[PDB]
Amino acid sequence: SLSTEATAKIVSEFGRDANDTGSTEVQVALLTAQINHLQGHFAEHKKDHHSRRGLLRMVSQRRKLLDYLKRKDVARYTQLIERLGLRR
Amino acid sequence: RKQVSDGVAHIHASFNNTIVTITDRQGNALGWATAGGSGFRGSRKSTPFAAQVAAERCADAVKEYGIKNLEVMVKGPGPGRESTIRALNAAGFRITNITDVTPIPHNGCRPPKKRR
Amino acid sequence: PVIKVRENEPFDVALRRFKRSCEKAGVLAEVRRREFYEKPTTERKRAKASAVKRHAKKLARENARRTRLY
Amino acid sequence: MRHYEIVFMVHPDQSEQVPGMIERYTAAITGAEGKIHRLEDWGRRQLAYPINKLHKAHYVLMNVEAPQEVIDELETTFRFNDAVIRSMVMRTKHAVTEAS
Amino acid sequence: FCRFTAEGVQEIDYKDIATLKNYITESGKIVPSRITGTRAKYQRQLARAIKRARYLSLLPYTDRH
Amino acid sequence: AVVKCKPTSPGRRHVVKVVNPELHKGKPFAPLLEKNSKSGGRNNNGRITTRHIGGGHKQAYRIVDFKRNKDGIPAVVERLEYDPNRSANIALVLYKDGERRYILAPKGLKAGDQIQSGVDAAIKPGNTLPMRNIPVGSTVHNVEMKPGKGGQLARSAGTYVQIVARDGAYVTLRLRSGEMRKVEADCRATLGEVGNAEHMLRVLGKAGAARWRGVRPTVRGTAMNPVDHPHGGGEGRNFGKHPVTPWGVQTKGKKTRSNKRTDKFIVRRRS
RNA sequence: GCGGCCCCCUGGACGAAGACUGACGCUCAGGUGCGAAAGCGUGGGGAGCAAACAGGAUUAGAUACCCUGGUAGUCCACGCCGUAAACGAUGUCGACUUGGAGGUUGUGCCCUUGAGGCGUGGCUUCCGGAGCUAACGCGUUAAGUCGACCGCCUGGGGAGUA
Ligand SMILES: [Mg+2]
Ligand SMILES: [Mg+2]
Ligand SMILES: [Mg+2]
Ligand SMILES: [Mg+2]
Ligand SMILES: [Mg+2]
Ligand SMILES: [Mg+2]
Ligand SMILES: [Mg+2]
Ligand SMILES: [Mg+2]
Ligand SMILES: [Mg+2]
Ligand SMILES: [Mg+2]
Ligand SMILES: [Mg+2]
Ligand SMILES: [Mg+2]
Ligand SMILES: [Mg+2]
Ligand SMILES: [Mg+2]
Ligand SMILES: [Mg+2]
Ligand SMILES: [Mg+2]
Ligand SMILES: [Mg+2]
Ligand SMILES: [Mg+2]
Repeated sequence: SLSTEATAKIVSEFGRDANDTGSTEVQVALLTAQINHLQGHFAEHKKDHHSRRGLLRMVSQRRKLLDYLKRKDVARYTQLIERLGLRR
Repeated sequence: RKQVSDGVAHIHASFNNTIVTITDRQGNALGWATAGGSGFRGSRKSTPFAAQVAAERCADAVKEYGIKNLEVMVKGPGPGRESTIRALNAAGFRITNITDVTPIPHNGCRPPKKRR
Repeated sequence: PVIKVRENEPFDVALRRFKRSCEKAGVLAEVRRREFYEKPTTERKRAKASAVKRHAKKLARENARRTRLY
Repeated sequence: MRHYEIVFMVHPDQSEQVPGMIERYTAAITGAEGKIHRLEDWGRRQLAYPINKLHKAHYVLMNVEAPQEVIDELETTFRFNDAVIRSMVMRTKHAVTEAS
Repeated sequence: FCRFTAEGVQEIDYKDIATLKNYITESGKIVPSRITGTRAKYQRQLARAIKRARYLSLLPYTDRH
Repeated sequence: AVVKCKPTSPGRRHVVKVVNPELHKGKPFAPLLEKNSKSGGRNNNGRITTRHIGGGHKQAYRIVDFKRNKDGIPAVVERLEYDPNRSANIALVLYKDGERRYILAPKGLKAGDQIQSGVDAAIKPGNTLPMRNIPVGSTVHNVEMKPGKGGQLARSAGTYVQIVARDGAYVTLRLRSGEMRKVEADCRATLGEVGNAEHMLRVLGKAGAARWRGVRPTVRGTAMNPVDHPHGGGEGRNFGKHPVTPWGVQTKGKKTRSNKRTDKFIVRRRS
C-alpha cells in the first residue's frame, strides 16, 4: 500500500518542492499509483467486495480532484493527464 | 477366573438409565448390570436409587474374578452419577481414583432441534 | 475433572472433593446446554435479557437502599 | 526483509539429526542475505499430549530474518521432511534471548 | 489481582509457560478475566498466547488426552 | 473454456465447445507417429464382437511414453498437443540429452515447465517417482499395477488416485471408481492430476457429432423382433420381461465380476 | 455480516506533533454496485441436523405438537435470484443547548516516588434536566433549537391484487 520509499518518491517528482505533499498533482499522482497497483490484486481475488469499496473510493476521490484542477488550471490539467496516462 | 487384581469401573449415567460395566485395566469387560434390567422398568430407572441397585449387582459377577481395587470413571449426566459410586465402596472395593470422562465437543457436531 | 484419592482419607471427603471439581468445571451445566440446538437469534436475546436484569436489579437494590420501609 | 520466529519439533529418535539440519536451514537462510538472531536449542521435552504417539520431541528455535520468498521454500522442507512434526512460523519483529 | 500483565508492561508471548499456567484451571480452560482481573487489552494477548502454545503441545487442550 | 454456440441452426442450438488456446496449432511430431487402422469391431473371424463401432475420422497413433523410465535427465515441456486417441491433451517433452518424447499432461503443466523422473526426483506436479517415496495422502495419476508394466490407473482426463495408506510392501490406493486396492509399493506413479478436466462439460448437439467419432446408431431391444432380441415382439410397445442383454444374461443389477485370483488386492468393493 | 491457530494479498478508523493543497464541499431523481436465509443451474462432497415421506403414540379426528428413521437442503466452485419484523419500525451532512455512573481504544503533565492524581480525543451501554410529544417516551449518539438536499404518506377493505 505505497510503502514510504515508493510514496516519498512520487511526491518528489510531482511536487513543486521536495516537501510539498497535498498539491493536486501530487495527490492524483499518488492515488494513481494505488489504483494501478490493485489491478493485479483484484484480477485474482475477484470476490473481495469489501476491499473494492476502498478502490471505488480512491477512483472517485481522484476524479473529484481532476475536475477541480481542470477548472482551476486547464494548462496544468492537460499536462498531468498525459504525463500519467488517463481520461479514457 | 484369571483372578484379576486392579479393575476399572465404567459408569454410563444418562437421563433415562444407568449402565455399569467393570473392566480390567486393559479395557476388556468382565461384567455389567443396568438399571432397567434390574426390575426398574419405567419412570423408576431414572431415579438415583436404581443406579445404586445395579452398582451392587455389577459389583457382583466379578466375585469369581477377585477384584479388590477399582477406578471409577463417571460418564454422562443423570441421577445415577454419585449414588452409584458409593455403592462400590459398600461392596468393599478400594477406589483408586475418580476420573470424570464426558464427551464435550468444542463446538463440533450440531445437536438436535428443541422440543416443544 | 481428574482427582486422585490421596493417602488415608474417609471416602465421603474424597467423593465430596470430586463433586466440587465437577461443579467448578461446569461439566453438568455444559451438557444441559448442548442437548438441544438454540437458534443464533434466540441466544442473543437470551444474553441481552441476562445482562439487563443483572443491571436492573443492581440499580434496584441501590435505588431501594436509600429508603426506610417503616 | 521480514522477521520470523520459526519453531519446529523433530522426531525424538532423530536428536542426532538436528545438528545437521539446523545448520543447513541457517545456511539457506543466510544464503539469501538473511540474518539470524536467536538459535536456541530447547533440547528434548515431554509433550503435553501425545501426537502420533511420540510422548517426547526435540524443539528448535530459529528467530530468522529472511525475505518472504525464502521462507516459503523453507516450510516446504519442513513438510516433506518426515522427521519434522509441528513446524510453526510466526511473524514478529525485534528481540532475542528469551525462555532459557 | 489486576496488577499482573499491567505492572511491568510487556507484550505476552507463548514461551513462558510458567506464567501462563497461572491463568488456566486444572482442566486447561482459560480462566475468565472477571475471576483474575487482567485488563481486556491483555486478556486478548493472553487468550491468543494460550491458544498458540496449545498447538505446540506445550500446554494440554484438556485434562484427559 | 466451455462456450455455448449460438443457435443459428437447429443442431447448433445445443452445442457446447471446450476450446483450449494453449494447444499447439500446427502439425504433430513426425518421428513419434504411427499408423492406426480402424476395425469396426471385427476380430480374426471378421464377425462384429462389439456393436456400435464404425466409421469416424481417420486418426494416427501418437506414441505416448507411459513407463517414464528415464531417470534423472531433466526435461522441459515444449508444447501441448491435441491427441485424438486419448481424452487428455499430451505434452511434447525434450530431455537434456536431446531426446523428445510424449507424456500425459497434468493439470498444472504449461510450456517451459520442468519435469524429471527417478527415485531422486522432487515432489512436484508432473514428476514421477516410485510410490514407496510419495508421501501418504497425496494425489497421483498414471499409476502402475506391476513394477515396470507401464501405467494403467487414472489415465483419463481430470482423473486421479489417492494414496490412502502405506502398509509394508503394499500401498492402498483409493481409485477413481471408489475402490480401495493394494498395489506393490515399487510401482511408479506420476505425481499430480491429469488435465483437460472440462472434458465432461462438452455436449455434441447433433447426431453427426457422435457419428464422426466412430459411434454407430444403437437400436433398442423393444424395437427388435422376438428372434433378434430377448425383449422383442409385442403389438404396441409391450415389455413384460426382466431386462437382459441380447444374449440372455440379465442386466440392470446382476454382478458379473469373477476372477478369484486378484480378489486378494481388492480391499473394498466399489461403492 | 464477521469468533480455533499460522502465513500471503488488501480496505477502513483513530491518536500526538508538524509540513502541504487552498472551498477542491453537502445532498442526489435516473444509473450503477453490495445485499441474511430459503430458492434455482452445472460439477463435486455428505459426518451431524433435517422440509417432504414412512411407521409408532396422543386425540372424538391429529394428514400437527411427542418418539423411532429419513430425502432435498444445509458444505465447496462458478453463475442466477434481489426479497426479511433487511429494526434503534427513527435518511445523509453541519451548528448550538444543564448533569451522573460505566465499558473500550489512544495521548499529555506531575510525588509511577507503591494497585497514583489531574487533563484531552474516537467509538459505545444505562439513568435523568430544560425542551418536545396524543401519551408511552426521546433527552449532546434528541424524537430539543435551526440550515441544505432527497425519499414517502393523504380513511378501512378490495390490494401491494388485476
Ligand atoms: Mg431426543
Ligand atoms: Mg443412447
Ligand atoms: Mg418391429
Ligand atoms: Mg427368444
Ligand atoms: Mg397396448
Ligand atoms: Mg401389462
Ligand atoms: Mg435510485
Ligand atoms: Mg442459500
Ligand atoms: Mg445447489
Ligand atoms: Mg448437487
Ligand atoms: Mg424428527
Ligand atoms: Mg420491502
Ligand atoms: Mg438484522
Ligand atoms: Mg422500514
Ligand atoms: Mg452519498
Ligand atoms: Mg433517558
Ligand atoms: Mg404483484
Ligand atoms: Mg410479498
